[PDB]
Amino acid sequence: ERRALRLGVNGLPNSLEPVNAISNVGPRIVNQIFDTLIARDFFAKGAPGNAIDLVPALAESWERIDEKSVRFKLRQKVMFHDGVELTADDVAYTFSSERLWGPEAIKKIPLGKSYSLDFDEPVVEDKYTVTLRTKTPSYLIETFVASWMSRIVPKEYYKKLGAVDFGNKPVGTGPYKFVEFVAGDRVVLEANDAYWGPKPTASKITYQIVAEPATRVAGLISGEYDIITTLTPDDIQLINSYPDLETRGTLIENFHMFTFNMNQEVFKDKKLRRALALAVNRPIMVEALWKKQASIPAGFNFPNYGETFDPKRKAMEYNVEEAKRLVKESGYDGTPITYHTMGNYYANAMPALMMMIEMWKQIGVNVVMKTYAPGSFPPDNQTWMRNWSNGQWMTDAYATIVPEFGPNGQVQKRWGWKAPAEFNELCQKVTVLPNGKERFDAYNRMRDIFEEEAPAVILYQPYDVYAARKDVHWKPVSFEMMEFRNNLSFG
Ligand SMILES: *O[C@@H]1[C@@H](CO)O[C@@](CO)(O[C@H]2O[C@H](CO)[C@@H](O)[C@H](O)[C@H]2O)[C@H]1O
Ligand SMILES: *OP(=O)(O)O[C@@H]1[C@@H](O)[C@@H](O)CO[C@@H]1O
Repeated sequence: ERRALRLGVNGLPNSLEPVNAISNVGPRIVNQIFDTLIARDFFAKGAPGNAIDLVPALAESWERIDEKSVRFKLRQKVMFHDGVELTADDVAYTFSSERLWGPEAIKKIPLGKSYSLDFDEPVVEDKYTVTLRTKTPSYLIETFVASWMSRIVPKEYYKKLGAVDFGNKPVGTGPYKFVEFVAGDRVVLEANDAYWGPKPTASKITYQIVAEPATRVAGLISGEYDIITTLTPDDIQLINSYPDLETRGTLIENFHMFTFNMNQEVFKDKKLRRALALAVNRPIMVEALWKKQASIPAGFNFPNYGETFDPKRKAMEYNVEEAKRLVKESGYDGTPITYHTMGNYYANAMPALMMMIEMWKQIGVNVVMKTYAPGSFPPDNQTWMRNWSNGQWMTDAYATIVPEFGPNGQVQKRWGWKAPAEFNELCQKVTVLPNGKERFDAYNRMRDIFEEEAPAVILYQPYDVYAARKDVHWKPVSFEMMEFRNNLSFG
């Protein structure tokens, strides 16, 4: 039989419902269970896992009709794992008001509306033809449909179970099907030999949580795991000393950050947020912890934005004396401020925090670490500072500044950021404008306001480091996922 793949992972999602699984740890599992209409081919034209090319997947072809609609022709006789044939009805349900973006969808997918485009209801023309559309102009439908928002779920099965139970017993069209989920311990998938695309090359995949990275490394060295995730560049020398192991790393389209609970009195105003931001010496963290491999962006601005990336933008500010003055002007009294982290779910989370605590002591702010267990996120009102990350999930600047930090987003609605009205007006403008000078300048003004307000502080794009047995052939992609289609072989 084919070899079973054993992965030692940093964490596991709380649900395998594909939108609710959006996180650093969910896509590497839900990418196997499900498919999208259009897939990003990271290896197109020989690229080393960072190509942006969009290719047919569950849609054999597609055509943009106008500024707000795209018609998809579906591949025929594709089956879900439970035997049901994929049709336009499943695709329409996936992108419906009911399941995803309407007010009724909040109880199934809490972030569905905030992360979605301004969709109108899909139009089904026939069993294999469906149009996705927006109420207002959107040139983002194709990048949205290739993203992690857009894995296709089975309508009747999903409605029968509901989103919570579906998340514990998922059914998709992908190359691996669900076996078991032991919350906070493992996920096991098995080969779907009825798959429509490249046939699965592992017989089974096990995602085993190993929360401590030292234990994870020891497990690779002992022969317990084939691939391990979420290492730091500081682990590269030891792993690569073993002739039968190696590291495989890449910059990913994600940024690490810290952010604030702006419902808390000390963070309602921008002054102390800005003071903490101005004291972070990012290049010294990149040198000390990342062996130079992480990348520090010029604001909320990344190359994968394409036409809305600004390569002439100045670096984010670093000014210890201005930071000291802001601490004084804020009235901060020396009381300790907590910073919550789920151990090293993020690579270098605790080492980075320890360095930042020292940087903050030098401006007169006392920050203390508080840890929380995998899957035990604290009550919001017990949090002040916390770490987070955002995957830059479109080939456009809309994500993640608008979905996360916009007026309909969680940073304003849940976490209390009182954004300037100008910022929210610009979010609405960029959503509907085509690319050009106006949209480009609007994102730059949004970036400036973001730095002025500091609702979050961007640290860097991580250099994502995996380690693997040399006899397990698999290349990383420039995103917070693992791809095995035509990218997994043994021997
Ligand atoms: O970025 C993660 C975000 C995603 O919603 O929530 C956090 C908060 O700790 O993680 C939680 O959700 C993911 C996905 O279900 C789980 O894997 C974590 O264990 C859980 O804490 C962010 O890390
Ligand atoms: O795993 P985590 O950083 O919490 O996941 C984020 C998610 O919360 C959203 O911001 C999109 O980017 C990541 O997956």
